[PDB]
Amino acid sequence: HVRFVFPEPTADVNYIVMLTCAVCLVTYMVM
Amino acid sequence: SVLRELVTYLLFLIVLCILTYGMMSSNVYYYTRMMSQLFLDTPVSKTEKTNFKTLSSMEDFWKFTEGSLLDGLYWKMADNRSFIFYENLLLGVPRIRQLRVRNGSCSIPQDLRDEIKECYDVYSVSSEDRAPFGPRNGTAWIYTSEKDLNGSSHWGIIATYSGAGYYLDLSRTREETAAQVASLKKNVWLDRGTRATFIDFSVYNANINLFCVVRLLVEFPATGGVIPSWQFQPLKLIRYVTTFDFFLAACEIIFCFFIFYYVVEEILEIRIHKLHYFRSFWNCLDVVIVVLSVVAIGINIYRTSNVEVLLQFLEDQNTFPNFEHLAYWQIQFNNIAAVTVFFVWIKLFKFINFNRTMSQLSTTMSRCAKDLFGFAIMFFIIFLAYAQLAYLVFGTQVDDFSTFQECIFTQFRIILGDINFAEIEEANRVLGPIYFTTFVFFMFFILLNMFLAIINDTYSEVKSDLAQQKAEM
Ligand SMILES: *[C@@H]1O[C@H](CO)[C@@H](O)[C@H](O)[C@H]1NC(C)=O
Ligand SMILES: *[C@@H]1O[C@H](CO)[C@@H](O)[C@H](O)[C@H]1NC(C)=O
Ligand SMILES: *[C@@H]1O[C@H](CO)[C@@H](O)[C@H](O)[C@H]1NC(C)=O
Ligand SMILES: [Ca+2]
Repeated sequence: HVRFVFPEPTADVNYIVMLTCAVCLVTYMVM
Repeated sequence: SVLRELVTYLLFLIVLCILTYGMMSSNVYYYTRMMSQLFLDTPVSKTEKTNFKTLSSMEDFWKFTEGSLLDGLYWKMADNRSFIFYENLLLGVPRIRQLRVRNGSCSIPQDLRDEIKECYDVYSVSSEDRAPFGPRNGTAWIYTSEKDLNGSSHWGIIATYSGAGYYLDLSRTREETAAQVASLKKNVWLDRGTRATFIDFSVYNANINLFCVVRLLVEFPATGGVIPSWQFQPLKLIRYVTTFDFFLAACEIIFCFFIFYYVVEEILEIRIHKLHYFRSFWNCLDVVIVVLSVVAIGINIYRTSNVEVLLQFLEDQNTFPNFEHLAYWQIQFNNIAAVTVFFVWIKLFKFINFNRTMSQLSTTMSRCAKDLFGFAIMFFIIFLAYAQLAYLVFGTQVDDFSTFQECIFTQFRIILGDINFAEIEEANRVLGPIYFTTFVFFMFFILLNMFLAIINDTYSEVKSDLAQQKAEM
């Protein structure tokens, strides 16, 4: 097979992804 | 002409003030305080010192239920109604609900699966129980969906709870409700899987035509403990009873006409004249004002147009009147209207330039805003740097730094001098006093004075330019 199974079955949040994308965007905004 | 827009703005301000005076009626604060003190401050029984505000366990909840709650709800005068202060009529019957989670919705480590036989997760929609339990006969032991119950989410303190669960509608008499809650307590209703409990009811008070909707919530976190919270909201659903109500309706119509005039005046100008239009800061204030006003008008129209819950309750009065959505939208409307009033009053600065002193001060503020922003960036960076340190170091022991926004609020309260050192000091013998003293010194001795330096420099420069241009030409 199917390969796109529906994500988001819960409400908890992962901070690793948000932090790393925030850093990767701030560095571009300053560069 | 300036005079025309000035006079129309004053008329708009007058009608706004009339609306605010009308909505903020005679002392509803005393209504709310009497209800709050009756249900939140009385001890659960004649021999304990615990009230609803200081619940600490699940047995205290049962003591409160078959106890102070029934004492406050039912007042003695064929199945006669109940007047709470001999004035407030209890509408229909109260309702009690719980939200639960599922056993086995957790992950026990394999090396501990011999002295731990059950783990219940924290509350979440994808983990709530939906199966019958106990003496599965009535509605208190059978799951009911959110659509069959006419519910909605709540946003409590720990999580946001759905509008489903296991519910009971209580009775109109003390004896029957006492029997029902005794039966609920006997066949255990609240167990380790319980996550939240709600109690809901309403009163009328015909003296001043004003309903009151009462909701009491108790949250049971997965880590143990009890967290209580409450909500008393007054409403007006039968508006047109007196002449003052008709006057208020006329004023509301006038407000709608004024908003239409302002938006059409805005669109007549934005069309071709000055396509940029955004380098003024007064146009931004005007557009935000009209956006807030139209949002408030839309909310009011959507909220007062349907009162079908009240009409359905008036058919038979032995049922539960569901007024939660009306209270929610009343709170939303109040917030929107308060912010709109604040901004309308701020907009008055556009017209106070009648002499050479008002213009001087306005020019000073306008020329100072840019570098005030420039330094406020640094000020906020340092503020948040202190806040995150406080959150990480004291956030697990002090209850004043338990959440990040609470850290921000505590740091703002420290500036006013409203600090309690008796708990922060022993949270960390080192790095506790250091944080406090460095924060105080670098906030009052350094960062408060750079604002002064900047403002003082720009004001002096403005005066020097205005006095050198003048008397020399
Ligand atoms: C909960 O589930 C576990 C296994 O998943 C079982 O051993 C235990 O008896 C259950 N407890 C209850 C109260 O259902
Ligand atoms: C459940 O409801 C039925 C309805 O008749 C009643 O007879 C029964 O006693 C109830 N169960 C308990 C434990 O009271
Ligand atoms: C939900 O509203 C409908 C509409 O009248 C009503 O018939 C029904 O009884 C309500 N749900 C409950 C659980 O009372
Ligand atoms: Ca304008």
